[PDB]
Amino acid sequence: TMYVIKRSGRKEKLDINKIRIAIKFACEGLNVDPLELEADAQIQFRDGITTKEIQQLLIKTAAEKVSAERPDWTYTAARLLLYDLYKDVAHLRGYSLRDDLGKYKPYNRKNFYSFVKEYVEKGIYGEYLLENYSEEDFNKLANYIKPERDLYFTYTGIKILYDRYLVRDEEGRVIELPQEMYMLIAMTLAVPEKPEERLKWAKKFYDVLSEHKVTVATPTLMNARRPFTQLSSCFVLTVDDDLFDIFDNVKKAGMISKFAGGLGVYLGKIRATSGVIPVVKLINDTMTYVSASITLDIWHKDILDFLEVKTERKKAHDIHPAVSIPDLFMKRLKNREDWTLIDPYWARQYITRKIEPKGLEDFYGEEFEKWYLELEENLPSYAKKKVNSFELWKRLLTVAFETGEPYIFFRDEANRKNPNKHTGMVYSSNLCHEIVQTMSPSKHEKPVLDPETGEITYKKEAGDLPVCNLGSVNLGKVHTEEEIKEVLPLLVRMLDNVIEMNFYAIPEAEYTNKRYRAIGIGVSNYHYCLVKNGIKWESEEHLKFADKLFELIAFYALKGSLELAKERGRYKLFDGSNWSKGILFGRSVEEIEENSRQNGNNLPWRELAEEIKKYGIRNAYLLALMPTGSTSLILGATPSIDPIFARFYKEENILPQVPPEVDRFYWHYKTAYTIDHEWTIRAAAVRQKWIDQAQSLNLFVDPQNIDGPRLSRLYELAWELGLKTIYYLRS
Amino acid sequence: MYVIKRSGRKEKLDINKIRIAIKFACEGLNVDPLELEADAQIQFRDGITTKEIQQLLIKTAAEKVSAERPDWTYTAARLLLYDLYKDVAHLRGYSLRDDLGKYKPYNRKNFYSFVKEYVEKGIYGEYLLENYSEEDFNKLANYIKPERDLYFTYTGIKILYDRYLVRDEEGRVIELPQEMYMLIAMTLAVPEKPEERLKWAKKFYDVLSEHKVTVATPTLMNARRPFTQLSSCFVLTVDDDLFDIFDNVKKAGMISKFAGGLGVYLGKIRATVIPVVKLINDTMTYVSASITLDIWHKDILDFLEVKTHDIHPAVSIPDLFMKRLKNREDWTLIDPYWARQYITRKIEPKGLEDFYGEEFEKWYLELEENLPSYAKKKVNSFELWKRLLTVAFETGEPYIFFRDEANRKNPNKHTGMVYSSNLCHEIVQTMSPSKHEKPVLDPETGEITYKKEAGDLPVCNLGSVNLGKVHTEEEIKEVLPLLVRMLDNVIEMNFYAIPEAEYTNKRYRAIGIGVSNYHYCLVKNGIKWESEEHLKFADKLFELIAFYALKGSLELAKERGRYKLFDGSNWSKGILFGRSVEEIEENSRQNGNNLPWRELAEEIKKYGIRNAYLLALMPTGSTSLILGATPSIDPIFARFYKEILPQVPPEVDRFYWHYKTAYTIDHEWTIRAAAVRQKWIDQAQSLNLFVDPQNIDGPRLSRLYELAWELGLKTIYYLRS
Ligand SMILES: Nc1ncnc2c1ncn2[C@@H]1O[C@H](COP(=O)(O)OP(=O)(O)OP(=O)(O)O)[C@@H](O)[C@H]1O
Ligand SMILES: Nc1ncnc2c1ncn2[C@@H]1O[C@H](COP(=O)(O)OP(=O)(O)OP(=O)(O)O)[C@@H](O)[C@H]1O
Ligand SMILES: Nc1ncnc2c1ncn2[C@@H]1O[C@H](COP(=O)(O)OP(=O)(O)OP(=O)(O)O)[C@@H](O)[C@H]1O
Ligand SMILES: Nc1ncnc2c1ncn2[C@@H]1O[C@H](COP(=O)(O)OP(=O)(O)OP(=O)(O)O)[C@@H](O)[C@H]1O
Ligand SMILES: [Mg+2]
Ligand SMILES: [Mg+2]
Repeated sequence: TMYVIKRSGRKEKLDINKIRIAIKFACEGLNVDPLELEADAQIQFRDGITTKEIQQLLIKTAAEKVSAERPDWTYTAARLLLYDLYKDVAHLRGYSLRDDLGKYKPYNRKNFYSFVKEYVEKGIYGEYLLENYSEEDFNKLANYIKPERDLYFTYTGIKILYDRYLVRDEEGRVIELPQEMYMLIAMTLAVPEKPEERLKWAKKFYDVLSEHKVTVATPTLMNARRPFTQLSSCFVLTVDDDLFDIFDNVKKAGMISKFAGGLGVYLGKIRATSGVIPVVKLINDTMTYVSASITLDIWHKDILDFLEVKTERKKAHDIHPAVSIPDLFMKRLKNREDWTLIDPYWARQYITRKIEPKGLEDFYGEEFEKWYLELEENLPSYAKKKVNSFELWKRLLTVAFETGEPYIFFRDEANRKNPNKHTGMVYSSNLCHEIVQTMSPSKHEKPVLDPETGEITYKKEAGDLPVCNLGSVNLGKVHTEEEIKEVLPLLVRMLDNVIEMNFYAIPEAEYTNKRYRAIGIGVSNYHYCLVKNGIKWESEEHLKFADKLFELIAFYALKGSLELAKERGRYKLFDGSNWSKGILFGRSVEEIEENSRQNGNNLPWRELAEEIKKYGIRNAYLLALMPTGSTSLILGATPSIDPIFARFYKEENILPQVPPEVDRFYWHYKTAYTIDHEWTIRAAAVRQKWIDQAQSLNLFVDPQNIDGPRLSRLYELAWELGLKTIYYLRS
Repeated sequence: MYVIKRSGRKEKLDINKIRIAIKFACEGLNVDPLELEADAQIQFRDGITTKEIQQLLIKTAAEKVSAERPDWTYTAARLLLYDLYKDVAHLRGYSLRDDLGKYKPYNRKNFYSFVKEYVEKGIYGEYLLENYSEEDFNKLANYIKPERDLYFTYTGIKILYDRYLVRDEEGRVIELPQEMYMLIAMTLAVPEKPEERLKWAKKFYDVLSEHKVTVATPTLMNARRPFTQLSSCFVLTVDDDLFDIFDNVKKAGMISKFAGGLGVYLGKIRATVIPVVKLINDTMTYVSASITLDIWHKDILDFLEVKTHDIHPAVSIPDLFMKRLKNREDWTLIDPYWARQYITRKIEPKGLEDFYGEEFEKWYLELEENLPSYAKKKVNSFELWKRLLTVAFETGEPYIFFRDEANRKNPNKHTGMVYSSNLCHEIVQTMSPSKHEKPVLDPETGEITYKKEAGDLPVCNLGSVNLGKVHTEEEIKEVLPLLVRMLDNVIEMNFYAIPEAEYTNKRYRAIGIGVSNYHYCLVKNGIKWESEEHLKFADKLFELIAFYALKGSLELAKERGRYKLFDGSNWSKGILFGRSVEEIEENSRQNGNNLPWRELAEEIKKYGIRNAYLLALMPTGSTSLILGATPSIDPIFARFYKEILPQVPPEVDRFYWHYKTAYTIDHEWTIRAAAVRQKWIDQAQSLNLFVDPQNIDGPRLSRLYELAWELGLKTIYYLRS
């Protein structure tokens, strides 16, 4: 007689029937063969095996079977893991998975209040949960949880969630279940709401999260619950040519990278050659000590050395370079003409003495060109350098092809579209290059010593430091007007609540968020949305459909922000904005109304333009298509606006990934490296008409299929059609 | 046939005018004017400029400087001085001739007009016109002694002319050496009571112009100007904390741009520290800093190998390590982070480094067993010791800090402790990190307000005594109190760039007095370096310097008030240089000085002293080249060498063989001599060791370092070869 070791030490006679039951529950409703997995378990059986070992084998074997031809094995693997998690957490919190009548209850509604209370008192959960909810509130919300929504998770979804999202105790054990996580996130985001409305909003937030219609960013997904509510995704720093500010921004970069991430740094003001790259080296070393973008204008004298940072004694391998390019450079490139490099220091002096200093970088477009033409002659030989446009352009694309960097920032279109151009301008984007928000450096005052006490007090006037508060819409489940009309206003509300509940580590961050209340709404499952609507990627139908879809998203994004303004008040800096003059996405309402008719949406854009002029909007910025990374893997969605990499592939920590309904739509899905990205860019240009910020546009090129002069044509077309950024260039 | 003059023009060559220039320059000096006259005949060419002729006489005279004919240096110096006088006279629009037609290099009448004009151009500071009347300037202008320019060697005046004499916007020298000294004295006299000011300006001018003392390089080139940067060095203490680490990185960058002499202690930082070392290095390059680490720190192996590139490593060594090295025993490396937690939870955290000596050993023995395997690392003492001396022999670094003797001798041990020294390793002053508070945003305005509680950040305010001219009790009794007063005035007139610097200087009022011409002082007193007579003479001399240093600080306390943190110090309990007055009184009798040490101990207990620290033998560098002195307490490198800057010891011809060069000396004597001096020095000494690869081996080099520790030295500096 063969034996098996159980959780409670002990020893029990092998029962083949109990393994059959576990497999049957896990395969229920799913297009798989339970007999196949039963056979594999017979082969994997060994006398004295632990019940824990048996469960780990069924999970792994099921995950090994995931394919483009049988994708449902992922759901079988996920459930087998879920059934193991339920048992672990039940034993840790001291309840049973059986009720009075002996039915299976993975979730314990009675335990919810006791559980959260205990781990609030251990410093794992934040105090604001007990302060803003009564025992009856907890009990009411515990009974609202829908345990059947755990059946929405792919194996990689729950595996990623289990590995670094589900909260753990001091000894590193998982304590909360997926639906408990979602409810606690909803409860955290509902705190800023009026006490008589709080439970009503917590239920709506829980619904839209648990049903996988929207997701909040990774920071919010793992911190909204905890004492330290770090909910911010990225920061954008502006550095003045000044020992004090340079070392101040180096400090912020170090503080940011320890606690948060997504750092972007503009060094275009810094003096030309110590120079600028010692400052780049200085930021690099703080990065290593504890994922940051550094931006430089393409006319900066040190640009040649800056492009070579990631590829002779002056390199930096922990930073991501980016290049701010004006229209004039692109105009020069057409006729293969020459390009004059300049030093900001001598450029600043000249302009400042020709009129609170003003450099060249403090102008864009029509004005910038006037100053540049005058500066490229009337400056002395020591503050200039002559180079060929095509020679520079060619070397950039060569580095881009080998390293993937640098990222591009088309500063002229970015600035003339900035709807808050009345409060300043924008010198760079963030790391992922979706953000376009007004920015400026902090100003310092001389410190003061009190000899009696020994305390020193220094003061600084806060500058505009864009924080990004991010979420995304699952286009798999939200693509109709009815679905968009419900969901977008709810996501706008959640992200405005994120700003109120965020723990601010940098004071300038708090100052900027309170004045602007900027948010970034993106999308996932874009490619799946096209395929199930029978739309080919490389077609006129793609461009026409993208136009129609992103019009709806923009309309109900503004509608949502308007309602918050009526209810909470407009953002402080609304008066003077493009919004306040009835200019939406840098276009007249007559232009939009004509676009609305061609799209077959026929939305009331004029009536909305009038209500925004009267009541304002709650948020200074709204839409930015960010790279969606871990949040789409949890949703089982295709990433952002990217075309899929493959119909099936893996990763390592095994994370097998298939697009939604890949078996049903096999050939309707076309992989990234097989697509002519002239279409990708035309499609992005159509979307850009309804996006106030930018898009993290990747380009996927095959060395065999693409050459030097064709790669140039893509980048040139991006500029021509009015894109503000380009992100990674993969191969 | 013809020569071009300053005023364009053309004049018939006159061989007599070159003879006169050479005669004035050789007057009273042991040289051959005919030799230099012959060389000038060879160097003559038709259409040569008078300027070119003068540059040739200067260079030729400098080329003749040797150990057998040193007076050529004075001939070269004077020929340069006569050129400087002409240049400055033409720039300020006066003549070198008076009413009767006598030679007047200095224009007493022009002094007020000159300084007034260049104050109004932003070259000289406003405090000069604010604290002195036209009659004051005129009185001090008439006190100047132009004959004191005859005290300069060629390298002395050449260094002074190149780096120190103030220049206008077009880069031309405007002030003469004696004008520089008077303007320095006038700047240091500003803090004095208006009815006493001129009296102190004349005394400061006298002691500077007569080359009896010098102030540090910063004071020598800035005391005169609007930006009075008079500080020589700073010592930073860094807490294991993002905010403080980046705060100290900012200070290091601010300090190195404007000042220098930086020292940084990183012994508190968490074990894998070198990313922080790399971070300090990059700020240094962006715009000469020491970094110190305890020898028990887990990252010490990687830290020793940093220089095998813009930083100078140093190692804090406790007694226990040296005790282990005797029996060739093992040495347990530790991480401060886990060491701090253990000690802190066993009772504002308290780490291992926050203890010394008797207490430190108790904690270390307990930490070396009861800690887990991940927070430890076992290594052999002799294996580590040997690798340190190997790097020291190849690179010259690391410098050494014997922290136990340093801390038990700290006379201000009641306000904290000392983790490291400065760059040059003469400084031993109480130090601590600044403590940070959470910033505050006013949403209505844009303004953020940050608070931090200032920590003890030692600034060093430095000068030195010329032992060539000040070695008797009568000379020391006059000069030392005057130098103490000048350095206390330096603290009042210093422009503070870092607020913690201002806070520390005002609380402690620490000063550092060193020496130059030590080797010359021994030789002219007929004392052999490698002898018992050296040890006996050093004892006697440094007793006198210490006694009249304390006397000087006492007088200032009676007059200006004791330093804020006096009460609780070793000074206030009558413990001088970590010894009882009965011990000192016995030492005073053996030295044949018989000084009233008990009476002084009592007066210090009653009235206090003005300065928290007094004595530190710093490397004397540029200031001794100006004085023509042998550097600090070092034995001379050579009887003659170049840097063209030809350098000879004083009276090298007269004392040729009595002078013994550095690489020929058994430095067992150097260390014994330093140990005797250390009994009368409250801080430390920048002790260099000069070893010949052929004459010394591995085990003998170890014996020197071991003996330094045994005899109670607090630091060792460069190891040259
Ligand atoms: N006697 C058995 N023979 C075969 N498989 C078994 C046996 N007992 C448990 N298993 C299997 O072990 C896996 C893990 O189940 P489970 O986590 O409930 O372990 P357990 O040891 O039965 O724990 P507990 O007694 O706490 O419920 C399941 O797939 C189950 O079918
Ligand atoms: N109704 C159900 N639906 C899905 N999974 C279930 C259900 N009932 C139990 N499970 C899961 O099946 C596994 C076995 O649980 P169960 O308590 O039945 O243990 P067993 O090993 O089958 O029996 P026993 O513990 O009595 O020896 C666990 O992972 C559990 O979460
Ligand atoms: N006619 C001359 N023949 C030879 N040497 C001369 C003659 N005139 C000047 N010198 C030499 O030139 C050197 C520099 O002299 P000085 O600085 O006085 O220059 P200068 O041209 O005479 O200027 P000034 O006339 O303004 O005094 C001296 O060594 C001096 O002997
Ligand atoms: N009494 C003196 N003692 C020392 N140096 C002197 C003396 N008189 C002049 N000199 C210096 O010697 C040089 C002589 O310059 P000065 O103009 O006096 O005469 P010169 O150049 O020989 O001839 P001339 O007067 O025709 O120009 C100058 O460098 C001057 O500073
Ligand atoms: Mg069981
Ligand atoms: Mg002349």
